[PDB]
Amino acid sequence: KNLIRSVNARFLSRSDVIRRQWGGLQLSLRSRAELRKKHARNAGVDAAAIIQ
Amino acid sequence: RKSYTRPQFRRPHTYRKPAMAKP
Amino acid sequence: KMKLSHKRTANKKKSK
Amino acid sequence: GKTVLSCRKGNGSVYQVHGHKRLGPAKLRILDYAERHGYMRGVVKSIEHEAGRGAALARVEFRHPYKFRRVKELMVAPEGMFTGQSVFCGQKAPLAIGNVLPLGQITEGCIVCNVEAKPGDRGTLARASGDYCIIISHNHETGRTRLKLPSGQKKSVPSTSRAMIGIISGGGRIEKPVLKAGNSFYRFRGKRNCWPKVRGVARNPVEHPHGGGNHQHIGHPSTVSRHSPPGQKVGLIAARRTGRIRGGKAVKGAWHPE
Amino acid sequence: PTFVTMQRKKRVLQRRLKVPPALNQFTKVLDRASRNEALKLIKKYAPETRKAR
RNA sequence: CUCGGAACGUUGCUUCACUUAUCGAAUGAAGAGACCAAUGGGUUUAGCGUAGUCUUCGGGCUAUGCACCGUCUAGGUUUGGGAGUCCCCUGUGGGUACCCAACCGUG
Ligand SMILES: [Mg+2]
Ligand SMILES: [Mg+2]
Ligand SMILES: [Mg+2]
Ligand SMILES: [Mg+2]
Ligand SMILES: [Mg+2]
Ligand SMILES: [Mg+2]
Ligand SMILES: [Mg+2]
Ligand SMILES: [Mg+2]
Ligand SMILES: [Mg+2]
Ligand SMILES: [Mg+2]
Ligand code: NA
Repeated sequence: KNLIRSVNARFLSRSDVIRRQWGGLQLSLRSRAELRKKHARNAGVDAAAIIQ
Repeated sequence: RKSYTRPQFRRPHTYRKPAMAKP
Repeated sequence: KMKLSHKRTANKKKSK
Repeated sequence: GKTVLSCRKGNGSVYQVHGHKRLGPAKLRILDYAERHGYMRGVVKSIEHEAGRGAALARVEFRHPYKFRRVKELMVAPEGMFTGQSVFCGQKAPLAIGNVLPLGQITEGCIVCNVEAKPGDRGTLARASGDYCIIISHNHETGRTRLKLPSGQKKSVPSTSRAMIGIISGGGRIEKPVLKAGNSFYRFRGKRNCWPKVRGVARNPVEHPHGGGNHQHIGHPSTVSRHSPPGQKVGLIAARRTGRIRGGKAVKGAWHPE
Repeated sequence: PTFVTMQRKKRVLQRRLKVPPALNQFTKVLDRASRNEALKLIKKYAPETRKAR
């Protein structure tokens, strides 16, 4: 009975989420690092275009 | 994992039972 | 390198 | 009809390179870790001549970066290379004739040779005797370097691609008249079976489009289409123009607006 | 070896591409503690062997 | 018959950015990237919250915070601290002049 309750929490009661959730689209560590570095380089290159 | 000091993989040597002399 | 280290330490004691 | 000579050569057979007595391909050393970060210092041990090549070749001895042994690379020697000269190859190599440096490290306006078209290709441009490339400019945003190739065309390459400082040795070879068919015979002995040359109009029509006729003549225009099949594509292939050039030689080759 | 390279590259291609929910649901497994409890119950009620039968 | 807009759902093309298909090189596939830290990952070492929104009432989902994954350095510059010149004879031999922190730098 406890096992049934536990597995229902993860799988049965979450049916709507499980039916809709797409997976994948995960970047590599090197790709994630490259994106982070690029954002840091171009961090504040647009401060002069802000009216405020 | 092991450590490989060579740039290409080569077949490891495994145990080889010798053939028996047939009648 | 040793000359720079001694000068840095001498400046430290001089400033303090 | 029969197969044209230009098509027959594609089969290989007796028209292949006379590679015997050649010392081997000439190249820069492998773009390894030492080149990408520091430098490798070698010594020029010998300057040697290879049949079929006008440029002199240099044997350069390096230590093996990972093993207790020597490497003994073989490169196209620039003009001025001498035995006992120290050759520096790497990111930190100084700007001097004979050294191999990444293009991004070389100042604009410098004269280079043994240029890598692709990083790590070990030298594919400006290799024939007396030839060189000129560094036009560097573009750090895209990491490219613009070069003037010996033919006059401008080409952009990655800045990590290497080049050798100087011009290829043995320049001025084509300035001396041959004066004899025999000298051409010896010239082509080390290259391939492509000499002497028989004109197409002197052949029979069975073996060449220009053959035959009661007068030695091409009876059709000699400018042929780019799309002509082999055997028909002889003469002036896809010529944009003909006749004596006057008022300036334009740069030949395909048009690359980039 | 080729089989080594392919089995690693297979995992990469499975993570880089877009996985539909039917296949993606199998990557969202039960937690470790509940998994151990479930397998303990399964082991307790394991089928009889050839000998015991 | 002619134009103006949503904001939803889908798309005929197309700019830019990307990388895993694919293609080109090079290498004895010999040193990639990060540690310098997200617009990342994580309930199978991640956890703690909060606010909405669902729940088969077990717990999720969406956001948003905090923490974990998560670690070090040559060299350059400046900030604190402690703690050990001598034999043989002017010359000779042996040896001591450090540690940590901050910024740049990136192996
Ligand atoms: Mg051949
Ligand atoms: Mg002739
Ligand atoms: Mg005849
Ligand atoms: Mg004909
Ligand atoms: Mg004719
Ligand atoms: Mg004539
Ligand atoms: Mg004629
Ligand atoms: Mg490799
Ligand atoms: Mg690196
Ligand atoms: Mg840092
Ligand atoms: Na005529």
